Amino acid sequence: MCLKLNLLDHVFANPFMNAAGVLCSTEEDLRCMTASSSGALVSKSCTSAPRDGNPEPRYMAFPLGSINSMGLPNLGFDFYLKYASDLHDYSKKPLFLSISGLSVEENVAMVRRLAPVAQEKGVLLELNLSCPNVPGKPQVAYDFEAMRTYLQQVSLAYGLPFGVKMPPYFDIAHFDTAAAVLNEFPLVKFVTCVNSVGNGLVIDAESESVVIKPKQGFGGLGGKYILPTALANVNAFYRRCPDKLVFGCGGVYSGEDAFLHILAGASMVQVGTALQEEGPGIFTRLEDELLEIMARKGYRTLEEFRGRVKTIE
Amino acid sequence: MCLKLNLLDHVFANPFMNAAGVLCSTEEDLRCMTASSSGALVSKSCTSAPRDGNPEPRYMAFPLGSINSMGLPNLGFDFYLKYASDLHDYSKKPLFLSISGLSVEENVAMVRRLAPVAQEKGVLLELNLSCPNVPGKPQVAYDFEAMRTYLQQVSLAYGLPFGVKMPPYFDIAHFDTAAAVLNEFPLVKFVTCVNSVGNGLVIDAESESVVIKPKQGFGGLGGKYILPTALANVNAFYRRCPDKLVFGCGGVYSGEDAFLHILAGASMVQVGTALQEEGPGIFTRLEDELLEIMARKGYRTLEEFRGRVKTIE
Ligand SMILES: Cc1cc2nc3c(=O)[nH]c(=O)nc-3n(C[C@H](O)[C@H](O)[C@H](O)COP(=O)(O)O)c2cc1C
Ligand SMILES: Cc1cc2nc3c(=O)[nH]c(=O)nc-3n(C[C@H](O)[C@H](O)[C@H](O)COP(=O)(O)O)c2cc1C
Ligand SMILES: CC(C)(C)c1ccc(CCc2c(C(=O)O)[nH]c(=O)[nH]c2=O)cc1
Ligand SMILES: CC(C)(C)c1ccc(CCc2c(C(=O)O)[nH]c(=O)[nH]c2=O)cc1
Repeated sequence: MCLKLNLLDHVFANPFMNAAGVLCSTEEDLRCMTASSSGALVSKSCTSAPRDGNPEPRYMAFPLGSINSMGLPNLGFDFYLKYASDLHDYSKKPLFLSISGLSVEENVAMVRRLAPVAQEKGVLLELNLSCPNVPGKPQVAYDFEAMRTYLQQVSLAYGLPFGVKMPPYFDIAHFDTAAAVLNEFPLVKFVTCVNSVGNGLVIDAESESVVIKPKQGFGGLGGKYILPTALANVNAFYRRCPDKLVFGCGGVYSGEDAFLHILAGASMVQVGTALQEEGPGIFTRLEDELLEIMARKGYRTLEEFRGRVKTIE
Repeated sequence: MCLKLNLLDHVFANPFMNAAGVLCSTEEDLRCMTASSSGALVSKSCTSAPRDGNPEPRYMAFPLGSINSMGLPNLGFDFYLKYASDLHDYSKKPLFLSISGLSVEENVAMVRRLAPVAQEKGVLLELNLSCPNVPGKPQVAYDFEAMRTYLQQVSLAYGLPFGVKMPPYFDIAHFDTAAAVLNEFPLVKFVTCVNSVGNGLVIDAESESVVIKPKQGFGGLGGKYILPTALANVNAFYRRCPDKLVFGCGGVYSGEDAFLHILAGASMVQVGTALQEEGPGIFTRLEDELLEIMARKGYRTLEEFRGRVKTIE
């Protein structure tokens, strides 16, 4: 028995990959992710030009999870484009490239350049919809009119299947609206739920201080704190987007957590905080643990249980 | 060395109270909370008419917290008004009464009738701004024009100092807008942050089932999942509303969690999931734990550290 699957016209040895931003910023990182047992990898969300990111400390983790306000540090789009075009070994696993330009125009200009490499090599685009609206306005995914516009422009500019990275929502009306917006775009073939839970605040009791330096300690939450939120978003989008795939992201530390993501509707399962903390070894463990739960339940394929979470009455 | 506080023209032996909805639905519950060592109590959020609420199971708890979709079960306004005017012993501790009408008009009629009792007995109003909107719209506090509408009419109909129970926000632009709206209303003297983290989904791996019956298993999250979110919201409002009190609510299981809330700016500190799980004995433990932390740091009163969370640079 094996966890192999096919989607977006690619083949994957297993449904696991890193979450964008974790172990994927540098050529060394991407080489490390490629040499891992993961079924795929995704590059750090990039901008046109290189960015240093925010002052450190900017990431911290704890037994229940992590907090970060990295500030989109990245080597720049030319670098990830070149990794996709000349360096990545597509015989090893598929690659996704994440983009998070600081305006619609910057994103349009990056996707136009990405298109021919996508055609030629099969790199897949994950558009990060936590990219900024503007200061003064919520991130783009929490402003449905700007979201519709980004997607209009990117679909026109890119013209090939892509996916989107979504922030979590917390209100059923917002699931209905967000998903209807996404379903206006036939080229949006996968929806990744979720990005970090925005602007939480970790305080250290001993020092009476926040733990990261940017934004007066406020930053996005990952890890155990966000698993039920992540499952709710995957399932809400899975229900509402029957002609798309959903990729689950959030609070994956075990094969069990991955199993619940898939029950919720996930096709692929991304690993952030737990990967940052444990390292790329985690993928062999996660595969073994998911195959073990499967064997005990008698499931031979992921298809047999994906999206089959039971409701009560 | 003192946990005492004086606010809103009342005296409180300590900053702890139940979170609305926990251990506060029936006369028996409210007498139990009064007999406890809590510094105050709040009644279950009520509607004009009694309600049975949603079908069961509708609440479940786990090591890292709870999920609920209770559906506002409650004995009706007349019962909580009678408890406030005739049954509560104000010599023991102060009472808050929470209301959560299903329309602006329902809220207006309850506050008109609460007003004379508030004036005469000193019962304090907590207006629940997660009260449900017209369905297919977001909850009232995620719809800034509905929120403004509710607070104008309640200010007018009530005419006395009150507070508001807020859902969590996840986006800085949302903090800024919400606090600006609250700051339009001088009678809003306290802001309770936060209500449950909306529409999470808990899935049981063994049974492959959601754990609550309503809303296909979607419900609000409390407990350890939500502490950083709750701390972020406390501090965001503490900083943006210098003329109002902030009450903290979310993820309190220990004197240490309470300490972090208070550092973030909390005055009162409410306890939901951990109280539902542990019972009212929690309050003695919480007081002893918080006093132990204070003794170790040389703090003699709450005001010596309230809101004094340090940032880095
Ligand atoms: C250090 C760090 C960097 C991140 N960078 C990105 C990014 O560049 N783009 C992105 O879409 N999400 C990014 N995230 C969010 C993750 O991809 C993921 O959605 C989130 O951490 C929740 O998953 P987890 O619970 O497994 O951590 C980052 C997370 C962390 C912790
Ligand atoms: C069973 C249950 C019932 C609740 N009912 C109410 C309510 O009637 N009104 C309200 O404002 N909040 C209600 N809440 C929210 C709690 O007041 C609190 O805001 C939330 O549970 C987070 O605090 P915690 O993490 O200590 O649980 C309820 C929570 C639970 C778990
Ligand atoms: C330019 C600035 C407004 C500082 C900014 C733009 C875009 C992002 C998104 C990158 C990202 C980050 C990050 O790099 O801080 N962290 C996450 O948890 N998720 C993310 O999606 C983060 C920060
Ligand atoms: C279950 C649904 C019909 C969506 C609903 C009705 C009413 C309320 C407000 C009461 C409330 C409840 C509740 O009674 O379900 N639970 C919370 O965690 N916080 C609350 O504020 C919250 C939720």
